[PDB]
Amino acid sequence: IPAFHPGELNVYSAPGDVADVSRALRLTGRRVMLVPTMGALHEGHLALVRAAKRVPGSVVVVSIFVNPMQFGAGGDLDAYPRTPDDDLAQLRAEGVEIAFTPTTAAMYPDGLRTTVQPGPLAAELEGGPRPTHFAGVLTVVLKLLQIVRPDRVFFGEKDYQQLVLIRQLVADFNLDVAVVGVPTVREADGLAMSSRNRYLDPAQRAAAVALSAALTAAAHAATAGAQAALDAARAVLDAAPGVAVDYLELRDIGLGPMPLNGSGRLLVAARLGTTRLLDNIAIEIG
Amino acid sequence: AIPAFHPGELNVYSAPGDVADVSRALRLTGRRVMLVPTMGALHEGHLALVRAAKRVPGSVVVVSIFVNPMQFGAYPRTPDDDLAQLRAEGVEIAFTPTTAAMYPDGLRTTVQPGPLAAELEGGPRPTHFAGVLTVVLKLLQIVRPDRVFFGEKDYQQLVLIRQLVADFNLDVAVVGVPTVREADGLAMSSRNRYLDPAQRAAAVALSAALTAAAHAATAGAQAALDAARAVLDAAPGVAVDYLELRDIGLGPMPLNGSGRLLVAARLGTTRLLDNIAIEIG
Ligand SMILES: Nc1ncnc2c1ncn2[C@@H]1O[C@H](COP(=O)(O)CP(=O)(O)OP(=O)(O)O)[C@@H](O)[C@H]1O
Ligand SMILES: Nc1ncnc2c1ncn2[C@@H]1O[C@H](COP(=O)(O)CP(=O)(O)OP(=O)(O)O)[C@@H](O)[C@H]1O
Ligand SMILES: CC(C)(CO)[C@@H](O)C(=O)[O-]
Ligand SMILES: [Mg+2]
Ligand SMILES: [Mg+2]
Repeated sequence: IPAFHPGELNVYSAPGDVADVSRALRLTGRRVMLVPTMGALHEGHLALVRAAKRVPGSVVVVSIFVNPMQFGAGGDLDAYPRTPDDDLAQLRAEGVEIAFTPTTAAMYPDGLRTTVQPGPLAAELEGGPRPTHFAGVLTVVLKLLQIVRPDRVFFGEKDYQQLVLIRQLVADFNLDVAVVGVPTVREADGLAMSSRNRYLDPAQRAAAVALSAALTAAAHAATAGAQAALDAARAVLDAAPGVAVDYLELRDIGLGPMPLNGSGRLLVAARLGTTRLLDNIAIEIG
Repeated sequence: AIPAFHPGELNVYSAPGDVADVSRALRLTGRRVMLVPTMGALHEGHLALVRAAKRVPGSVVVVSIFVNPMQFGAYPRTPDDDLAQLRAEGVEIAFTPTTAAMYPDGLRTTVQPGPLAAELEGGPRPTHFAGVLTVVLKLLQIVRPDRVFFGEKDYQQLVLIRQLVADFNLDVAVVGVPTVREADGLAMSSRNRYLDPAQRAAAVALSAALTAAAHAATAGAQAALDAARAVLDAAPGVAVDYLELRDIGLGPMPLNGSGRLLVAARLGTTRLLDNIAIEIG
């Protein structure tokens, strides 16, 4: 067991160190909670941390690892925001006891060898133009789950397709962990918090409110049916200056091979300049 | 409530959730869970895996019996007899799930093996090892054993499972068990039942070629290869698919040192495989 200081933030980079500490804690009765992140922490991540912290007898592990495998090109990987010092400052302020910060070499000593092949959902929506993105996400999450062996793992609803794919991973591989989805944290005007929001200039920040406005308009319009909901959302997006919609789709909640029937999810992706923003909302039809 | 478990008896569970709960409960009580994955039709080869698991102090042996559709190209079943053999061996847990219980959502998320899966046995069956690693990963997650046992006869399968464990950071020890052989050296295999007399006599060439190579190896890699090739060339009706010397992880064989020699051949409609440790020099 590496040194562990209860009540303080303990940072471990070696997978073996966090694995040993987690096992030891689990053996003494504490329930290990895992919050996987790629760093650049904001209030949305803190909500995941808080959800984890409130589980009785919990010890929280926040992993910070910008996973190369889920980036389609080195350019995107190099562009990903990195603010390590602020991240750890936020974790200490939150009372987090463990941050797991592995190196790329420790996670991929053999490059891409055995990997996770997601189901068909990975080739749609976000996966359409980025066919290997979700295999990258599921492979790293599977590894993080095996290293930490948490009782529960927390993900934000903002990246809803990712959340669904992780539930598929857990069910399909018989993983003994509970997946907890946490509601999206939003700015005062409705904008979904995201590390990519820092790339919106003042005008784009103003126009970006259209995504959340379109989704909530659609959710209330839905009493009149799917067409009314989608058209309300389209009208709001169309009134927004400089917002180029990638997709706007209403799907069954599992996003799978099932038609929309009562409870659904409305998902949107749009570009403001070079920044691609995502958002989604629960929708009840009729 | 945890399902019933009667020590010293053969406890059979078909529900993944059930064997998962019992295994977890037993691990807590001071037992080390050993997993032996099988597809039924048990013979002495499987029994060697079972005995290997039983030897571990404090062991509780879990033998899974599941004909995995995913590893078949897109099979003998003797349930009662298999369970009798396990009972005779002192095995306490048999896990016998249905295809629907293992694949409730069909093939959705699966394991994609590294490039080794496309070589050797992967040539004729390119989706075979994805099927194997997917079901083995699931069995490891359901049973959570301390050690998992596989026969060295399927060496490439053994190596790919070692890759799976390392690559996904699985906390389990993979144990390779030496190949059980008939008196003349033929690796035991359920498929040997298909060989007619002439084919069964010719089939001794695989093991004879490997052992000849292992001993010829003091003279170098080429000598080992040529010796094995000569033995196979002395047998009629043996269509060699491959004869390769690789390092122990199945990469390229080093200048000298340890390695593995693998062979596969077709005798009529039956494909046979075998392999052996080789020390070069
Ligand atoms: N506004 C928000 N509310 C709740 N959870 C959020 C959130 N934004 C992100 N998350 C969650 O935080 C976890 C880590 O995601 P990250 O990609 O590290 C941050 P990000 O805000 O999504 O940056 P990004 O826009 O560059 O992808 C995910 O489970 C994600 O869904
Ligand atoms: N002769 C042998 N010695 C040791 N282990 C063996 C063995 N033959 C098979 N095994 C092991 O038994 C397990 C189950 O493999 P199976 O394919 O189900 C049996 P099989 O005898 O190889 O049948 P087959 O001829 O239909 O391929 C594997 O771990 C395999 O390597
Ligand atoms: C789940 C995750 C931490 C895997 O790297 C990443 O995809 C993210 O930030 O959501
Ligand atoms: Mg994200
Ligand atoms: Mg076999």
